[PDB]
Amino acid sequence: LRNSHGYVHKQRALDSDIDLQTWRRMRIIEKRIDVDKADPHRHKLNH
Amino acid sequence: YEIQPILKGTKRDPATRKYNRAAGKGPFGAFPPGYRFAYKGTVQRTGGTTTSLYKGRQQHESAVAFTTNGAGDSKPPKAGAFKRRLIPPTEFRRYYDRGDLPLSVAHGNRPTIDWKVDVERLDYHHYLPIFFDGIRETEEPYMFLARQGCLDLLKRGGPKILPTIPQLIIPIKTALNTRHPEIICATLRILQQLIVSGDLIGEALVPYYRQILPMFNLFKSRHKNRARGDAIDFGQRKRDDVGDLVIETLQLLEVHGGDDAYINIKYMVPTYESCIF
Amino acid sequence: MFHNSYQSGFLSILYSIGSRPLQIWDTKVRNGHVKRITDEDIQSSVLEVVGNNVSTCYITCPVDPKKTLGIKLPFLVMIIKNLKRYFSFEVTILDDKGIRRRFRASNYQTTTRVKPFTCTMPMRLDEGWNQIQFNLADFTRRAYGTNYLETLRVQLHANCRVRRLYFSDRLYSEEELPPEFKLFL
Amino acid sequence: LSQPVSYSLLVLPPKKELRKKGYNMTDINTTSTRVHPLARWQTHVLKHGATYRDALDAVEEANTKHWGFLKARIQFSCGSFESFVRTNPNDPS
Amino acid sequence: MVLDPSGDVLVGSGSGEVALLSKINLTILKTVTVQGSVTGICTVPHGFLVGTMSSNVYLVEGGNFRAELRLTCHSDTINDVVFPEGLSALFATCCGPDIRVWNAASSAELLRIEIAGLTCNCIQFS
Amino acid sequence: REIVCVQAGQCGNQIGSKFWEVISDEHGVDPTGTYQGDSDLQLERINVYFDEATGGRYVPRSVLIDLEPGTMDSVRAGPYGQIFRPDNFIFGQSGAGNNWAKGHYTEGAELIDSVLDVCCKEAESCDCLQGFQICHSLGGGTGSGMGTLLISKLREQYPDRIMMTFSIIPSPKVSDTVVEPYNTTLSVHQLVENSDESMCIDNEALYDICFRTLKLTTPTFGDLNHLVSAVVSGVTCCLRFPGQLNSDLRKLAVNLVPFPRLHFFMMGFAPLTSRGSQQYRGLSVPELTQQMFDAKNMMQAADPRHGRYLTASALFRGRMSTKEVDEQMLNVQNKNSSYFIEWIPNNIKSSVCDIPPKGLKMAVTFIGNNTCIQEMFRRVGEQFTLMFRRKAFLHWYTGEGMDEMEFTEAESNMNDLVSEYQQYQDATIE
Amino acid sequence: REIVCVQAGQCGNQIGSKFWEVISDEHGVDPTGTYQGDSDLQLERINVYFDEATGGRYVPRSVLIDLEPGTMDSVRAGPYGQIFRPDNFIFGQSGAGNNWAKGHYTEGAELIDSVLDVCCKEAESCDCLQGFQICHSLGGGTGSGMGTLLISKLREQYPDRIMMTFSIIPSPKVSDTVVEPYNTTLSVHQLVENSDESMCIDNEALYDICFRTLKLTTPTFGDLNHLVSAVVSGVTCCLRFPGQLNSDLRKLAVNLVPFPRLHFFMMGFAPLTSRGSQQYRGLSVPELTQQMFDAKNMMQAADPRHGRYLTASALFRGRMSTKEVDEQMLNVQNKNSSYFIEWIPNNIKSSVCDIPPKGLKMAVTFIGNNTCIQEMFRRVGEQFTLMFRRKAFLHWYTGEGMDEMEFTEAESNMNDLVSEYQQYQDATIE
Ligand SMILES: Nc1nc2c(ncn2[C@@H]2O[C@H](COP(=O)(O)OP(=O)(O)O)[C@@H](O)[C@H]2O)c(=O)[nH]1
Ligand SMILES: Nc1nc2c(ncn2[C@@H]2O[C@H](COP(=O)(O)OP(=O)(O)O)[C@@H](O)[C@H]2O)c(=O)[nH]1
Repeated sequence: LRNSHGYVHKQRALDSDIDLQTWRRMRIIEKRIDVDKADPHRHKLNH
Repeated sequence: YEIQPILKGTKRDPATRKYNRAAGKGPFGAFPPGYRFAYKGTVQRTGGTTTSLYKGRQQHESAVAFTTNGAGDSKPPKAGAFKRRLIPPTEFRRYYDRGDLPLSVAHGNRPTIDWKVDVERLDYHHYLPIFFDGIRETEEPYMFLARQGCLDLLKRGGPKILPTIPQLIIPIKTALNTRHPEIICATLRILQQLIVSGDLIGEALVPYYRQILPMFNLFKSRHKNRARGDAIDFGQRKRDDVGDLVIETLQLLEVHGGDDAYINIKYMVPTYESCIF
Repeated sequence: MFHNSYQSGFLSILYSIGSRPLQIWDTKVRNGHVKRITDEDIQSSVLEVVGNNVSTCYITCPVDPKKTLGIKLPFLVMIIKNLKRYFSFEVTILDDKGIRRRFRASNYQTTTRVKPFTCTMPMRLDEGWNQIQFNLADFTRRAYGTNYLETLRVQLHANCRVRRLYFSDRLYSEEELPPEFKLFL
Repeated sequence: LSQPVSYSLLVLPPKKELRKKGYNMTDINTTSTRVHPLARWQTHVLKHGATYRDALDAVEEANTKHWGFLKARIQFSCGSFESFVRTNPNDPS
Repeated sequence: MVLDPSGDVLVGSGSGEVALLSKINLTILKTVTVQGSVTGICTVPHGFLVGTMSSNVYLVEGGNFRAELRLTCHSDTINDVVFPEGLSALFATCCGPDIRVWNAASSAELLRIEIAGLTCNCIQFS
Repeated sequence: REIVCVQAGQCGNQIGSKFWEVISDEHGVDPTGTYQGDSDLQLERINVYFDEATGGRYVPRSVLIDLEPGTMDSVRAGPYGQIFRPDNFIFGQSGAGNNWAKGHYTEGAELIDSVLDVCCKEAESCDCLQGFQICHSLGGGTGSGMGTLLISKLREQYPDRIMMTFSIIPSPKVSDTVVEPYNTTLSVHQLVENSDESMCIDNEALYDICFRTLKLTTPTFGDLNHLVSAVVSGVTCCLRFPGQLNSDLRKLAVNLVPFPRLHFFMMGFAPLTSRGSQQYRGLSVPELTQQMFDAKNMMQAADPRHGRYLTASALFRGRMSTKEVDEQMLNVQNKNSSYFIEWIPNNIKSSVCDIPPKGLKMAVTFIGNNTCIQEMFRRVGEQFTLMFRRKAFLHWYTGEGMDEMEFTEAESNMNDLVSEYQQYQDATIE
Repeated sequence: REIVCVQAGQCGNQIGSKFWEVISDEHGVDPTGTYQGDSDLQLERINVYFDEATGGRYVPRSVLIDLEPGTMDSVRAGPYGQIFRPDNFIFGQSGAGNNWAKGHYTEGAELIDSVLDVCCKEAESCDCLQGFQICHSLGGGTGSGMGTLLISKLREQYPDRIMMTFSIIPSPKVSDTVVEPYNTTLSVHQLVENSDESMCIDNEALYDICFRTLKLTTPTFGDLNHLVSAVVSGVTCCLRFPGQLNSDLRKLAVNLVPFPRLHFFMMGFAPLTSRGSQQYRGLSVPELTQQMFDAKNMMQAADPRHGRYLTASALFRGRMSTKEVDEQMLNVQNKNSSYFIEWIPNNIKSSVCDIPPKGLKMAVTFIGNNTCIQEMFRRVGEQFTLMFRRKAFLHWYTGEGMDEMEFTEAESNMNDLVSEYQQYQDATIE
């Protein structure tokens, strides 16, 4: 449910047990409790 | 009704009884056997009269050391680094009571040990560790006999003292661990006597700083000089100051130790300063 | 303080013998102690200033920080025994240009440094008992190029045994000193 | 029967601050029941073993502690209280 | 030497200090200092009374041993008494090294002059 | 300005469950704890009853205490039970047995330190603390004993706050427990010293509310506890919403209590009306005032016609003019002047709040201080004297350890309270 | 700056297996050795623990030593076991017999040369060598004896590098082995001379962590080894990821150890919390600090309330503010000031790292140097003195060849360690 840098992804996780409402809850909570407006290590992610 | 005298610091002290359980007996051994919820009124009636000048009196009870409210005025218990400890039993007492020792006390204004056999022929391997084991005693006549015999044996010994050094470390360490300041002073004085009594002894004691010197660190700051400022102390003759004794003993150990005693002493006591370089 | 006194020959303000040796001195002692003890080498009473921190434990003169000694004699002589440890002392003087200057000597200094307020210098002590003769006028002339008028503060730091501190108007030989000033082994 | 539980104190600010704000040092004595505009109430908690005697001792200690003090109040657990005042203002004892 | 109702012993010293000693091991529990050598200890249901050689009588409370003074008297031959010119509410007396001024209506005293080691003989008002 | 609630015993826990349902509904909190409300006005004062948890969640500032967990297990299993913080449930291992001495002395002192620890943890977390609110019955065992124990401890620890209680009291006609007079007398003795303001409810009065006013065919304890939850949430409504004339628990106490022992009040709530009748009467301030003073709508067995009002307070919810409120309170005081104590020039305080409860156009809650409460205490004291002369069931209480002097003191103090009410009822200017 | 790991004995091999699972997961290495990670930050410091093989594969710089191959066959069969280089498994042909003297003198000197050859081959391959890391138990036989032998040899060959150990120590309540006091005393004697830093863990503390905090119904050694792998991987985190305030093993040693013998530390790890409770409390710096200092969560039997802190260290992982860290560590130091040694003005060092452990938003590991460790050594010395005075099992050790004087030396050295701790606890400013 999280990447290496500790963020909560964007899209639905495959075979996830939680519903969409709790996913939106977790996303908004994590955006509330962040200390910076963006990840300072975005450029080092690969896919 | 009954009265209880203070009875402290006197001829009859129960303090000296708890330590060294073997003491207290006569010249011979022990004698043969045969010789609810009561009402207390209305304490408070403040209801209906609340006001801002009131504030809480109870404020719960006690405090936990690492809770949210805090530790309050609580303090941890003392470890007792300076608390006096029990004196282990000594081989000197057994050998003296049994009757194998060739010395006896000669009374007088300056006490002196009368020796029934010439000292130079004694087997120091058997005797020197036994006498150092008697330094720990705190009851007459064991104290004077043991310590004066130690001094006499060291003074007249000669070249045979040197191989005895490995056997003397345990009595030296056990004397210092008792945390009795007078025993510490006697041990330090005898150590000062031992260091210079012969040759190549200081170099032999360098590997054994790991066992002796730990007790030096604890007592290097204790001082009896309670006089204020420039007042002189008239009890200097007794040499009962622990700190001066331990400092001068450390300096003597450095001087007679040899090439690399300083690093070992520095590793044992941290606040030391070199006396040579 | 000594401004209105008679100042000629020898003027001494410290002496271990007496009812109140530290009468005109103030003590600032932490992690240390000061006391009067009998010395083994010379068999007489001496003062001892010993502490774990050199800077913290010291004795000053005069007691009130706003007072000045006002002594015009050029030389300062000390009687100090070295204990193979750290030791330092200070003297504050006044020149004819009206500037208060300090002279600090310590046995662990490496290089001499001269500044408009301070001149730090190394100092070495021989084994046993030592007498240190200090020339304020020569040091002032050599350091600042300015004449010397008076001293107005004396300090002493741990660790060192002391018997007497006195001023003199010139150097004296061993036999020219009065008996009470000369030390005997 | 009842025992004291707290004591209340009314004090004035220090003399230099009172002069800085602009209020006169004198003319504090008056026959009216009203108080100075800068007098503040503070309260303290007594311990369990406290009685009338040591509470009064604490009040006297507060009286001799600092300048700018004429009012006192000792509160009991029954809700009652009594007041202590200086007979002569700006004069202790 | 006077015993309290509880059983403890009171003491009085020549320096003027009053202490309370325990009946078990004779250790100090409470102490008060008053002026004058203590000669006489009394017992009252709410406190104690202490009398001194300088004719001072104090009243102390057994709760926590605080002292207050209610008596002032001379202790030697009184030499002279005078009145001021035109005033009668107060008068001055001399005795030993002391000069005192009393209030005639209430028998109180508010003044004292002491020169130790001397004797006053005659006093007059300007 | 936040209140902390305590619920004790079976009655207290059951009433509390309905109260927290009503409060969660008014602020739009889902039983999962998620905010689902429909106006910002709901959120901006949510702190008054809820504490804020980190994520999407809210937690209620309440301590639950009981001696056997059966009630707690039933409420925790209920539909809103999840909202409560698990650490807030404090319980023992054996019941109070409806005995005051057991509840006060043996298991009370065993639990009370853990209850005080939870109450202190909750209190010291507040940025500014308002009074405590406690619900319990007086006839029970753990409710009476541990409630009054905790009240006494909180009054020692927080003497400057307000202490408010809601309390259930024995009906005059049928007992629910054989030993009610002892437990009631001892609890009233404790309360009159400790409490600042106390409201009393008879289950018999709620039965008469249900049968006469709402004409319910098959009422259940959920309805009685809903009526109670309605009045309790109504008294505090002005604390937590805007209005034209704000009011506060301390200001209510200052206006209601003339003397510190006279702090026992009657309660009522007005827009009660049967499903058949609502077509016959539109809401208006005169109608609310008429229901407000009708003894049919009052939650105690004593009737106002045998006593006099010292003071009363009315809190109005809804959009309304101040002129009709003021003039209605004047007209009621003028028309019924013999029932109002004459040495007070105006007995009624009014307050107005803009936001009514959902689905009602307007509402008022009524609090009344009337001397007719003395007859209830007189009846309880009579039954106590009847039981004590014969030492009725006394061995249980004496076997736990109580001194009989406690019983004689509590009876004497309550008897002096009835006498004091009777003297002020018949007082005159002269 | 690369570390070489050594795992010795059964406990060491199992903890090592769980550690290398945790580390391979954190850097996204498949158990086949293929990199499958999702950020460059994972790759850029892989050298610290891994050596590079030619194709996909990476190999971990670790030596496994044991006297009977049963454990090695179990770890090779484990889920990450395949990753280990076959030549790195060193084993003998007969067991340690749970005897320290046997493990140190007879099979130790027989095997040690092949272990030293492997350790040198691994060390001399590094471009710059950082400290060694060793895992073993002190109560066992080959773990204690051969581990301390190898430590002494490595300290002879690399005296300027760092030597770090994690060590398992006997519980105060139940023994797993009868001869534990001898093996523990001799091992502590070896460690206090040879080691730079030694961490001690009680299995009893891990059981209490699991049962009270995690509420596991049936915990297993896999859970205990996960807790250990968590702290072990936390200490090294600043070596291998970026951060706002970098830290290093040497900087930890320099700030934690006031004097060279006082290098034994207690451990804890903070964000432990049950799945049921997690919904009620979000992670934040106050919560982590409060849990971090609660003695319930600390991994030693000694309790801080009986001692005083000389120094402490906290390593934080995650994106977080420095202000909150500084003000919390100040507030904790101020409120409990009697439990902190007064001749050091601030006892706690902080450090902050950007990259948390996978699946946690934030974490902290705590290292503490506390005098209450003296109680453990005193207890071990007591049990040793009870056995030695009676020669309880000494003939086994003497038959291997040990002189009795070694036991008295080791006892004396531990007793002096206890005395030194006691003296520094009661020191004062004067
Ligand atoms: N109104 C109301 N009264 C109740 C409720 N539950 C119990 N009671 C009453 O409270 C009294 C019993 O007290 P109880 O709560 O059992 O005391 P406890 O055993 O100490 O908890 C009886 O008069 C019951 O009728 C309830 O939910 N609502
Ligand atoms: N924490 C932990 N302790 C263990 C583990 N395996 C064994 N122990 C403990 O270590 C001690 C046994 O030592 P052992 O490793 O068998 O010594 P060896 O025979 O020399 O390898 C006992 O106290 C066991 O409880 C493990 O996986 N984790």
